[PDB]
Amino acid sequence: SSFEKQQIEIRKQIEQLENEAVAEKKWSLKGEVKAKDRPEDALLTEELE
Amino acid sequence: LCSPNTPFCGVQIVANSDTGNGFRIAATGIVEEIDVNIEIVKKLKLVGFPYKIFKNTAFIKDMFSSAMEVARFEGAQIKTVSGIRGEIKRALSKPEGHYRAAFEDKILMSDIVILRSWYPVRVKKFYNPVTSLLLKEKTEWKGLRLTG
Amino acid sequence: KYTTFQGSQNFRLRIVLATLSGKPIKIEKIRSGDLNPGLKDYEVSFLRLIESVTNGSVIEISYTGTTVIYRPGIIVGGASTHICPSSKPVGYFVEPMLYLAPFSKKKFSILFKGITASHNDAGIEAIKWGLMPVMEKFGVRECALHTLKRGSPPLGGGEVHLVVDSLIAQPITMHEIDRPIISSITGVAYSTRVSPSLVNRMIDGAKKVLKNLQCEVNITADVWRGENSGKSPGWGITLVAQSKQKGWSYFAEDIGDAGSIPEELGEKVACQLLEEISKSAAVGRNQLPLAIVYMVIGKEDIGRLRINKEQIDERFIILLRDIKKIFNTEVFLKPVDEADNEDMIATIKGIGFTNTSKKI
Amino acid sequence: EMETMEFLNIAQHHGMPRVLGVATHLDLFKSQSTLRASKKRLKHRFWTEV
Amino acid sequence: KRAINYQILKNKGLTPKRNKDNRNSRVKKRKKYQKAQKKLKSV
Amino acid sequence: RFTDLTHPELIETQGLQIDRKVAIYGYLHGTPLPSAPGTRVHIAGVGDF
Amino acid sequence: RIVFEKVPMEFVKNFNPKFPIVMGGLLPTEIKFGIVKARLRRHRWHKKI
Amino acid sequence: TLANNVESKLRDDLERLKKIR
Ligand SMILES: Nc1nc2c(ncn2[C@@H]2O[C@H](COP(=O)(O)OP(=O)(O)OP(=O)(O)O)[C@@H](O)[C@H]2O)c(=O)[nH]1
Repeated sequence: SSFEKQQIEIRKQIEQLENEAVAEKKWSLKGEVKAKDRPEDALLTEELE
Repeated sequence: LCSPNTPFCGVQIVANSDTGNGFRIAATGIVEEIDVNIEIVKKLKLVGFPYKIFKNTAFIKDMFSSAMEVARFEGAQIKTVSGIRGEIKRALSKPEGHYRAAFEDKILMSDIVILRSWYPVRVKKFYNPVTSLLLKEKTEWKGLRLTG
Repeated sequence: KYTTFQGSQNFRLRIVLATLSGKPIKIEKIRSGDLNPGLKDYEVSFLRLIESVTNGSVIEISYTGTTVIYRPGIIVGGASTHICPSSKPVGYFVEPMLYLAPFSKKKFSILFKGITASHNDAGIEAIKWGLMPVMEKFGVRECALHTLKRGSPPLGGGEVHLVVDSLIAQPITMHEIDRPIISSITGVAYSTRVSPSLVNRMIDGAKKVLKNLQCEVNITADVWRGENSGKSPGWGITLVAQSKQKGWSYFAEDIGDAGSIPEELGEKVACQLLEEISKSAAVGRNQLPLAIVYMVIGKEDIGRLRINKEQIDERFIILLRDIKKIFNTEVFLKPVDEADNEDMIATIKGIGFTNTSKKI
Repeated sequence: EMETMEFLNIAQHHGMPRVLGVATHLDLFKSQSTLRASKKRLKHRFWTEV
Repeated sequence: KRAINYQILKNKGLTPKRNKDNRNSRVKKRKKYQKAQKKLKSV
Repeated sequence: RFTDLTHPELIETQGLQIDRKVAIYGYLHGTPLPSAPGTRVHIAGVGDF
Repeated sequence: RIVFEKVPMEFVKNFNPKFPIVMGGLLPTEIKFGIVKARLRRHRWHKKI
Repeated sequence: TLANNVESKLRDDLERLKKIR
């Protein structure tokens, strides 16, 4: 059924979101970030104020 | 979306299996505005140390991996943990990432200077309507689980 | 999926109607058979203007340009500048904004640049004294059109600023079942880059037609000269019949071409204003489209408007049919109990539209 | 019970309808004194909600 | 059966922390008087 | 009351998984419902139709 | 009597008369999807933030 | 090898700066 297809899609999305939630945050979301911790020249690419 | 002033209530668990004993009503609130986009921002702090000090002037390291990063952040407002304010004056050619800074008062080697900055954040486009009536049991609907 | 329409007819109305409803629409077969098929330049610019004053809207125009897909977003307004192509005057672009401006998240502050008058589109004075007064009856308390510079065709160069401070949840429910007793006749005669003698001659011509009447005739003389007078010579007149009783206004307008006699245009416009009063019951034919649209988007209530049989023409029917296609609302007409005249009561049930864009 | 408290809170936020409290199983009480006291406590708590 | 807990039952909400002596006025006054005698011994 | 109007022939030819046509009887409340078809409504726990 | 097309089959099959079926009309803004800004507080009786 | 990677990083930064510009 179409409902079953939608349910499968939500299962895929929930798996992906669970993996994101357990996964360690990106470098920009540690609060204090050091030059060594982040990738080299990351700030140039990113937009910060 | 909805008209503003529309009240709503929130619940973290709807299935009977996870009801437990605590109260299930999690949040209450009023919709204030409806839009297509939002500009949530998060605080991001860059951390380094001084290694060479001349009264107000000092040289700092570990903020930036290359002088290129320094170039983007000249004139940036910085301060110590002690609260002494300052400025990113100029990137030193050698070594990469080292830069000169001036401060209102002399800093101690043990102190740590920090640059305050703001990082944009995005809202996750996740939509999972509750469809209990479509299920056989009609009382064990389960969606995205809590982080815990 | 999409409500479909054919041809370029009522483009501005259909797009505006879609924006208010929030219902996506498709317009197809736009000038398919013409040598230059598809979308015209000015009517492109209107789509740009619609995009500027809203957020989240998606507008697609086909590769051949004969088909358009519009998925409306929310009305947000803001401060912006629009450059109007010479093919159409500012009144072409201002007029649709009168529908949309009062229902925005933020105040409309749009600066229009281009020709300010034409033979076929609403003039500045038509908008200032002829159209917004209808909105003010519907609850738009604060609205103004500031004429910073006049631009006559073909070089134009005029500049007008539209400001609509009033933001309202929805139009009030109208109840007008009488013939407004129009008390005085006012108007503005204007000219650019020419001698004042023309403007005076026009007021003479209008006065000759209107001298036999039993009310005031006071026509303003607004002679524009110098830097702010635009780049081309031009001159026109707008005469407004005012009902101070319920603040209803009836207006006719026209502009002059090179070599035309100023007295004749004054005679014609005064004569045309006289036509409109005879053909009207509560609102003029040139004002009826705004009134009907506003009533459709009112509270879930019926507003009553008296309309003369002469107003029920080709344009009125196609307007109503477009309204039903988008909003499914049906305009009902009933005879008036009187026998002296033949007017009809237009009863329109509102849809309960509300301003959700505005923050609270 | 939770379902009673949970339901009232939902009603309060989503627009209060008329609420009428109906007490049952009062015959299970064995003393008239404790029955009256129990009625008093439930009524006052119910008065706080509605 | 999911019986109501103490917070739901008493519905005390948020209140400031109050010393136990406030529960009985007699004890509070006793302590105050003794403290007054001790302070008098200094005066 | 609840009733399914789907033709039994369609149920067997395509299978039970086919979407259905359903009729709902009841009393209307609140603001009047427009007579013309095509109105958007939401059925709790089912979706928008 | 209101007739709906394309209803999920599970609604017809897994139909319990005990559970109410509530149909609610939708205004134009209810149809649109987007970011919603709200003032929210944790419920006073909820244990955890 | 390392110099090539540095060159690639420089190209990526230049492209991003152009995209801002
Ligand atoms: N002694 C006593 N028994 C009661 C009282 N009210 C209900 N009961 C009993 O409680 C049982 C349940 O009664 P119901 O009418 O089925 O209540 P219900 O809400 O339908 O219960 P469920 O639908 O099964 O969840 C019955 O056996 C009743 O005799 C009361 O005041 N006193």
